[PDB]
Amino acid sequence: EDPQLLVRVRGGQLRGIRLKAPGGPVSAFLGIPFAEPPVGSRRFMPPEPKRPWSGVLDATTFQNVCYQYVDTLYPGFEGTEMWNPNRELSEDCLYLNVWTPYPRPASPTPVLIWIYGGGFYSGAASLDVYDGRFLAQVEGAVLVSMNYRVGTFGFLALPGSREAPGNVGLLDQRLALQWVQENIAAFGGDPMSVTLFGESAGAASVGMHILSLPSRSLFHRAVLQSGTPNGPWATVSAGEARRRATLLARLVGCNDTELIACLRTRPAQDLVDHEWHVLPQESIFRFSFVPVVDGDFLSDTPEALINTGDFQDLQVLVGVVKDEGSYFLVYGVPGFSKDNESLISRAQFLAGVRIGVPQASDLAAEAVVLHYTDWLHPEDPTHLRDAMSAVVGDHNVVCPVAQLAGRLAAQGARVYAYIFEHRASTLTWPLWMGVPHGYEIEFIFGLPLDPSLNYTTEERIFAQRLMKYWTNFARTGDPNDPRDSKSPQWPPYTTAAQQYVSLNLKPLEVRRGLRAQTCAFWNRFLPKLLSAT
Amino acid sequence: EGREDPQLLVRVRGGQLRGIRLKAPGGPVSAFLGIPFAEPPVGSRRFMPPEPKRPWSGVLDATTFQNVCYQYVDTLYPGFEGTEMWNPNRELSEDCLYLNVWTPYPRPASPTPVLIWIYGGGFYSGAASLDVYDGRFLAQVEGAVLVSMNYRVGTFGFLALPGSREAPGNVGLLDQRLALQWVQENIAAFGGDPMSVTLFGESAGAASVGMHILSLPSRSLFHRAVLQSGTPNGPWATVSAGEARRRATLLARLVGCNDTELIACLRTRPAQDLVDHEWHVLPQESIFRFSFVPVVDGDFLSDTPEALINTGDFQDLQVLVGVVKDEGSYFLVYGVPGFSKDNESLISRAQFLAGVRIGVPQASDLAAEAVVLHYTDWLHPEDPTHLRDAMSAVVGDHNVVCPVAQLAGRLAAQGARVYAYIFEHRASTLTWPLWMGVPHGYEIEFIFGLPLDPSLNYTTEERIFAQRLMKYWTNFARTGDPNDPRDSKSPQWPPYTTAAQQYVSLNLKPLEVRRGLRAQTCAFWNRFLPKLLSA
Repeated sequence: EDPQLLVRVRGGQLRGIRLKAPGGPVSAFLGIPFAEPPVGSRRFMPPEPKRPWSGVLDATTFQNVCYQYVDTLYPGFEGTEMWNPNRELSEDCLYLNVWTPYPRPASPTPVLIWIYGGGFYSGAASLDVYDGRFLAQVEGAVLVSMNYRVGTFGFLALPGSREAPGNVGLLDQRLALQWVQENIAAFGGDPMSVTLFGESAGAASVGMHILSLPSRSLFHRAVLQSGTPNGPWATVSAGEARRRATLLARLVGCNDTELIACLRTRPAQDLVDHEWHVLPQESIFRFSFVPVVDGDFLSDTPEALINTGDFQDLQVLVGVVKDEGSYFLVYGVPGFSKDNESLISRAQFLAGVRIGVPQASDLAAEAVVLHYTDWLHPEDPTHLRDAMSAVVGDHNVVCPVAQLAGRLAAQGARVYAYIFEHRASTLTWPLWMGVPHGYEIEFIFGLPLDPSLNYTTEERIFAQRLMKYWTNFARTGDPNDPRDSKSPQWPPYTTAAQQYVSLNLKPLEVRRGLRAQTCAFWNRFLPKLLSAT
Repeated sequence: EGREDPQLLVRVRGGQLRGIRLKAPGGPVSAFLGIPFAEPPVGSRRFMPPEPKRPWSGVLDATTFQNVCYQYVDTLYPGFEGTEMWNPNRELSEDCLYLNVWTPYPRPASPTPVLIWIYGGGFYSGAASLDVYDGRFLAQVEGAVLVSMNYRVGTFGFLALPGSREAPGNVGLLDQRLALQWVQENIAAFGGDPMSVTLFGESAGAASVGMHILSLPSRSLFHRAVLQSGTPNGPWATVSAGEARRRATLLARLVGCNDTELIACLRTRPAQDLVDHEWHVLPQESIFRFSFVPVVDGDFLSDTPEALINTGDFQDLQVLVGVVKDEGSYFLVYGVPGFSKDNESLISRAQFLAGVRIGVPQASDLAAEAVVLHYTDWLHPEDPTHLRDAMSAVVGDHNVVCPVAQLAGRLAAQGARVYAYIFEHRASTLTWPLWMGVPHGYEIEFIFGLPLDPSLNYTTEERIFAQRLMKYWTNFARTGDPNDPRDSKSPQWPPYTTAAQQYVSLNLKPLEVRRGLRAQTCAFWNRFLPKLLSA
C-alpha cells in the first residue's frame, strides 16, 4: 500500500492515514504509544518508554482519552461539549499524534508540539479544535500532540513518597518530548527546531518545561496562550498536595506506601467522584490536582524560578484573550448564567469576589472590590458583571502573563505579546461573555479554512494570518513575516516599552501596557496584604 | 461731629464709628476698618475664650486696618510676591480681635445680604487686611455687605489642654463666632440683612466654615456657607484631645514650663517665644500639617468632623465647595527634597517615595506603598515630570480634593444643597513657576474681583472672568443658587448629587459640567486607606 504512510520509529513500524484538508492531502499518525500504559501498579507513577512492538502498528485512529472528569453543567450544549472527551476514557492513554504534509517533507521541518489545557483535570489531544490537519497542509508544519494523565492519575502527590512523587502528568509530556527527539526525524521533522505551544493548563505546562532543566534540552521555543506556570492556580505546595491526596484517600475508605496501595485498588471513577471535594475553599478557577512544587521537577516555586533564571537564549510568545474570566463565572458564582445576561447586584459582586479570590482576607477582598468598582456607577449591574469577569481574568491569567512576560524579557528572553480580541461568529456562548477563555485556539489551528463549519470570509483570512504568525515564530523565533515587509511590525515585549499587539480582523495595532495599573495591584501590592493576616 | 461726611458715621452696640470713603474702579464704597469686637485677649486672657468688647466713649476711628494676630512670618523667599502677599501687612500684636466692614456708598437702603470672610493660613497665620481680601469690589460692583474678622492663630488661638479652664482650646474658632454674633446684632446699622448671612473662606478658613456648620451654637448665626479648598474633616484640620494635650505640654517644655501652673507659665512667655517653638511639636517630618489647630473637645466639636457629617441632618443648608487644579504643588517646596520654585523640580523615584512619607506622615510602610503604586505611571515609572506631578497630586488629593469630595457626598446624601466646582485658570500675574499650575489659594484674588483694579495688570478676559465669579458667589449668597435667573443664555450650574456627581469648571470659558470629582482616586483615600491603616 501507500509508502508515504509507512514510518519506522525506534519501537517498530507505523501505518498512517492520508487525510483530506481543504487545500490537499496530509499524512496523519494517530495513537502512537510513547509509554507503557500507566495502569494497575503504575498508577500515580512516572511513565516509562513504550516497549517495542512487532509487525505494522495501526496508527490511523485517535486512542483513548485519559480518564478524567466530564462536564455536566450544560448537557448537549456545543459550548461545553466541544471540550468533553470524544473517545472512551481509560487510564491506558499515553498516546501521541503526528500530522505532516503529504507527501512527507523532503527537508527537515520545524515541529510544533501542542499541549492541551483543561485545568490539569481534563482535556485530550483528539478534540476537533486541536486538529493539526490545517497547519500541516497550509504551512507544511510537522505538528505533534500528546495525551498526558490529568486529575488524580496525573498529579495526585504524596511528596517525598516513591509510589506517588507527583507531577507524573508533566513527566508524560516530557517523555513525549523525548520521543519527538528520537523519532520525529523519521516523519520529516527537525528535532533541532521544536516549538512547544499550549493553552490554559497546557500553557502553564509549557512554562514549567521552561523552568525544569531536564525538559529544556527537548525544545527551543515556547508559546503560552492564556496560562502561566506562575499564578494562583497552576501549582500547589508539597504540604497542600499531601493534604488533598490524604483527604481524597479518606473519602474513598483509604504510612504512604499502604495509603497509595489502597488508592491503586479503586475504579477510576471512584477517584473522580471525590476529586472536586478537596479544595480548601469554595472557588472558581481552582483545581484540585495540579503540578506540585516538589523540589525535583520544580526546584522552587515558579515565581522564584522566573525571578532568578537565565533565559537569554529562549524565545517565547505569550498572550491572552479579551475576556479571560467570563467563562468561569457560571461555574459557582451566584447570579451568572449562560442563558440570561447575568446582570448582578453589588452584594453579589462582593460574594463573587470571595469566590474568585478564595485566598483573600476580608481586607484584601475589599481592596479588590474598591479597585474594580466604577465609583461613578457603583451599582450599574452591567459594570459589576463585566468587572467580576475582569477580577477572575486578571487575577488568574492576564496579570500572571504580564508578570511572566516582564520577568522573561528582563532576564534575557525574547518575548512577543498579544491580546486576542476577535469573537467567533460561530460562538454559542452569550455575548456578555465576549471572547471567552480558550476561543482563540480554533483560529490558530486554522479551522475557519474548513468551509463546512460556516466561518466568515474575513475569519478565514484572519486564521491564515495567525497560522503564519505561529509558524513563523516556530521557524525563526519571530512572528513577523520575513517576506511581507509592510507598515506595522510586531515588536518584542520589553520591560521598558511594554509593547504588545492586538489580534483581530483589523491590521496589527501595537499597544503599550498589559494592564499596567491593574496588574500592578495584583502583582505588586496584594502580595503585601496577604501577609498582614 | 459737625464737618465730617454724614454718610460715614454709624453707631454699633459698643459706641460710634467713623468710616472712610474708599475709591473702587467704578465708584466709591464705605469702609469701616478695625472695629473692635472683643476685649484684647492679652495678659491673663491669653489662651482664654474672647469676651465681648466693652463699650467705648466718643467716636472710634474706623478708617485703617488694625493689628494682625501674632503669627509666624514666612521667610523662605525674601521679597518674593508669591509668599509676601500672604505675610502680615500690619503690626503683629495679641491685641488683634478686630473686624472690617465694606458696604456700598451711600450705604444701602433696603437690607442687603451679608458675606463674612474667614481667611486661611493653616490656623497659624493669616489676616483680614491682606490686599487679596479687599471687599471693596464685591461691595461696589455687587452691592454686597462684606465682613471679615481677625481670629487668633497658632498657639494663641488653638493651644489646648483639653478639660482645663485656662486653656480649653478652639478659642480661635470662638473669636470667629463672636464676630458672627457681632454681625447678628450690629450689621443692620450698615444696611446688612442679618437674616441673609453667608460664610465663605479658604484653606483653614474653609475648614473653620465647616466647623461652624458642625457646631450648633454657631449654626444659628448664618444661613449659607462656601468652602474653598478646605474641609473640617481631613488629616490636618483637627487634632484629638490627647494629641492637642501632648503638643501643648511639649511646647511648654521647649520654652521652660497640674494644668493651671503650666498655662500660667506659658502666659508669662513673650509672644515671639511661643512662635519660635511653635513648629517643634509636630509628631513627624511633614508638610500640610500644623501644630495648633482646632481640637475635638466634645464641646465646640461634639465628635470628630467625620462622625458629625456622617450623622447629621443638613436639609436646611446650601453650600458651595470646590478646589483648584493644583492643591498640593505649593506645599512641596516647603519640606520635600528635590522641589524648588526656581528649577523645574524634576525628581527621581527615590525622592518621590521620600516625599510620600512626608506628605502622608501618618502612613505605615504598607500604606505608604499603596500610595506609591497607585500614583505610579507604570508605563514611565521613572519619568521625573510625572513623578513631580504625582507628588503634587498626592498632597493635593490627600489634604483637599478627597476631603472635599467626601464632604460634598455626605452633605448631599443628608439633604443639603451642594454646588461643586474646580478652579482651573492660572492668573497671568502669578509669580510662582509654571510647574505649580494653579496653586493653593490663587482663586481668591478672582472671587474678590481684584482684576477689576486696572493698575494690577490683569488681562481683559481675566476681568470679565472675575466679574462672572463674583456673580456666582453673590447669587449663591442672595438665593442659595449661583445660577442667574436674569440670564438663561449661559449654561446652568447643576447641584452636586450622589447619583450624578456633577461639578463645573471655572475658567475663561463658559461653564462646563463634569461628572465625578476624582472618584476612583478618592475611593482609595476615603474608603480603603482608613481600613488598611487599622493594621
